Amino acid sequence: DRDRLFSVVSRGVPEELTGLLEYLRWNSKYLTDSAYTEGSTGKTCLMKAVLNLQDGVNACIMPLLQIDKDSGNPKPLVNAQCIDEFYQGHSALHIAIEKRSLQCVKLLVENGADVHLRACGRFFQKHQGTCFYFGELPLSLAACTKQWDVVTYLLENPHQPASLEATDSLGNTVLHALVMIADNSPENSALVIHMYDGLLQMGARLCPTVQLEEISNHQGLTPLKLAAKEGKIEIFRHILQREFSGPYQPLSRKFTEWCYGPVRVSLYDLSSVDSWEKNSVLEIIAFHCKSPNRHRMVVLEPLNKLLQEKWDRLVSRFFFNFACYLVYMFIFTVVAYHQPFGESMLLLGHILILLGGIYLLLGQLWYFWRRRLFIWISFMDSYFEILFLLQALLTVLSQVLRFMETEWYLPLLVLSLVLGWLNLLYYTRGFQHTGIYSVMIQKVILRDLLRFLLVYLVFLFGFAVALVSLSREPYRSILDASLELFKFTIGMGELAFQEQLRFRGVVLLLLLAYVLLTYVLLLNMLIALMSETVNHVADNSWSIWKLQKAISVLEMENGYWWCRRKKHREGRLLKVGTPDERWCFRVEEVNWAAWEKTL
Amino acid sequence: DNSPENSALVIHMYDGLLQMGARLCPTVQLEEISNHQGLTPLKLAAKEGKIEIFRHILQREFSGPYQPLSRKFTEWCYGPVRVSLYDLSSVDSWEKNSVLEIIAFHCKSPNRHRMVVLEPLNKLLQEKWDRLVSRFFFNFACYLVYMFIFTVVAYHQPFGESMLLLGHILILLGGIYLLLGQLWYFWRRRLFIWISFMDSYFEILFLLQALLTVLSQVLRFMETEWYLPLLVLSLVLGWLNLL
Amino acid sequence: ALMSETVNHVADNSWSIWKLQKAISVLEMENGYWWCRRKKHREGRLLKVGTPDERWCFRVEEVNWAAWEKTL
Repeated sequence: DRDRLFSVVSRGVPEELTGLLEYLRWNSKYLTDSAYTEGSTGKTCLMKAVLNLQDGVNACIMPLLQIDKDSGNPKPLVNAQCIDEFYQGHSALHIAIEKRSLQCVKLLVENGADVHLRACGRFFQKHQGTCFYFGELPLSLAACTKQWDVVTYLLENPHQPASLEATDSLGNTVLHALVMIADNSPENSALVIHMYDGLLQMGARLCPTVQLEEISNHQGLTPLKLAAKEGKIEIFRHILQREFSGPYQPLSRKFTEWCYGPVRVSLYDLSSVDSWEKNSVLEIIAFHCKSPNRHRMVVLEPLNKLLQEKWDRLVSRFFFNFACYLVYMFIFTVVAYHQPFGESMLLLGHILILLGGIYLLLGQLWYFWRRRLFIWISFMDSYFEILFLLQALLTVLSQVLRFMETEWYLPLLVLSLVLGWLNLLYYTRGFQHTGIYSVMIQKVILRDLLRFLLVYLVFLFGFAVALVSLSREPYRSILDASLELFKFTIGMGELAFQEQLRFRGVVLLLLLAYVLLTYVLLLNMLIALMSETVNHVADNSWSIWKLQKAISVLEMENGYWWCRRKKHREGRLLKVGTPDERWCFRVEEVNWAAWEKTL
Repeated sequence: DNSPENSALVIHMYDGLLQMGARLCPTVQLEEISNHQGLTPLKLAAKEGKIEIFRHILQREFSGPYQPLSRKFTEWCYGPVRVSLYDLSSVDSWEKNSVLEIIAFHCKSPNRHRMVVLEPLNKLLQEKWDRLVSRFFFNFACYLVYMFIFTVVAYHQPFGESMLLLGHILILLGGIYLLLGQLWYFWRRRLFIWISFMDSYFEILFLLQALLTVLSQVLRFMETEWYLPLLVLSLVLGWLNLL
Repeated sequence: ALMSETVNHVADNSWSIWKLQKAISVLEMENGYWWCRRKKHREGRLLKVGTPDERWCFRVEEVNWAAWEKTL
């Protein structure tokens, strides 16, 4: 194929004469087919042809169409040679629509355009390494690049339109591609929101029969659910409360229906309601989402009021469970303290403790079984919960060791007791503003104190071994020396025993060194703790508290395992008018800017 | 100087002078002439701590006839992602006195920490770290097991006699190895310690520990009673230096 | 005194200092162990690449949406 190697110029008579002289290499395409693969050039000839990149305007006079007409082979597919040359999953249509050139795609579609390009590869990341994820569809890439003209042409092609509900190998549609290219940068957010609304309007105008937002990918997520999971805020917020006026009103989600004054009622349509449907947006944000800004995703407007209503409805059961746990712990403390008519009371108390431990263990096991994905990904977000399980286990274990008539049951019983008293703090997540500062501590303390305590224990054990080495030839065992070093920070074991084999001075110097290391570690503790406090109390704490409340209300809404899984009642506001009847939720908000804008 | 007016003046004059030199004398590269200290203008900017001119020289791009004078190359862009082909004279490779070590060691500016996070140096250092993290963790594990052996020997010090003597031999060998390594490091970086060694004071601590260890064994080979304080001081210094 | 230089220290200085320490460490260990002499100083990053001047370079892929909102 000498034509491709000799097509360095834009266009001219050399291409025409080469094509006329070749004519399917004179009915023998052996060398033409050999050069059509990789090695001869390494890239497809169309790719090199389409980026002539003229300064004035990209021409359409290059021979790409008459060479295609001449190449009447059973494979007229406009793809990359050998299907993958460092560009797996790339075709001529993608590069053609990349250049923002209307002429090339306009003249190419009438040929074997072969839309729905489900190509092989899927290597490196997503589909290709240096290829950003755009959906592996022509119209998806066209929409992702903010090119209205090519999208419009593809959606109403004269020969065959490209279906808007098309899907790739991953299962995404074009909307999902926009969702995953919806990074929170203001320019990208504006681009994606504009393209999303425009594409919804185009789909309504062309194919109103099928709802575009109800198509789920292979993971089973709608674009709203996808935005919730991926942690995108701008596009998720827009989709949650998008309003349209005129013929596009049914496509809208909220409904500013009534306004008797500065207060106006918005009728937010919600597909995030739990109701009798699973995989709701609320649990997606609560459990499946892993973005660092997910705490802000439950305080926008409709979700905030929704969670407030759910909390106000379930606070009765929350306090009832808190009281039951408190009385159970009181009974457990009494039984542990009074453990050697009275014998009957002691035995019934032991039976009640065993029953409570079994109940908590079974509840924690059911919770873990129902949330296997959350623990599989990361269980550190709700570590308190696992603590409950541990406590329950120990309690049961204690009773087991009690039923074996052994002497070792008491440490297990006491460890349960102290773990349960520690876990009673779990119920501070509710109440009031008093929890605001008590919910953000567990996300930085557990990260800092762990490493700093590891370092402190390493230093303490080293110093203890050193003191044992001095005292060998008064710090007899390693445990005793470690205990002494732990006491030195506050209570000391100092004033060395006179003549300590002429090594009193080095021992005193080592003790002073340990004191300085402990003190400087404490100062580092304070500095590290205070470092992430100034930029944490603006709005993050309230968002974290709301997220914890949402997780708690979602967990308790499922009902106690003893009560099976109730019936999932309380469809909020049920059906309401606006021929589409969908459930909504009414929120009254006061704003005086309406009257200063809408005269 | 990093003042915005002076930075703009110097960058404009620098690009204009490069263009004039290319137009008049393209035979010889202007940026390859080194002063008596042996520093190119890029290396000079790295050492003196200037950021604006150094950043500009590191990633200056030109279009047209001045394209060869440019350093980066925005060559390909398949979408929002574009690939920049940063030319680098800061590569260690087989050449000495690279820009990386100039910023790391010879530079003394208070803002030098910002000079390794611009764009090309940041990714370059990330790649080097990802390549050398294997050896870093291997050395960390070797040091940890050496300190475990040292702690065991110190604690159990009065088949067992053979274990104790081989442990003492291993401790002496490790102390000698660390001492020699620290001496080699100091010899290779005599200028850094001559100017200021307080930037990497941890390193000198290692030397001290090693020295004490060897000293302890020396006092052990003299059959004296004073070796134990030196051995214990080494031990605690090594446990501190594990940080 | 300890808290005085903490408020104006955690914006970007800490990350720069950490990167500087990592750079110093990787430069030091790249020379190789003295027992292994000074190795051979391998790993020329990306080696030679086109653009009659052939010079070694390093490729970095960066994402920016401002290009399409500026370069139509």
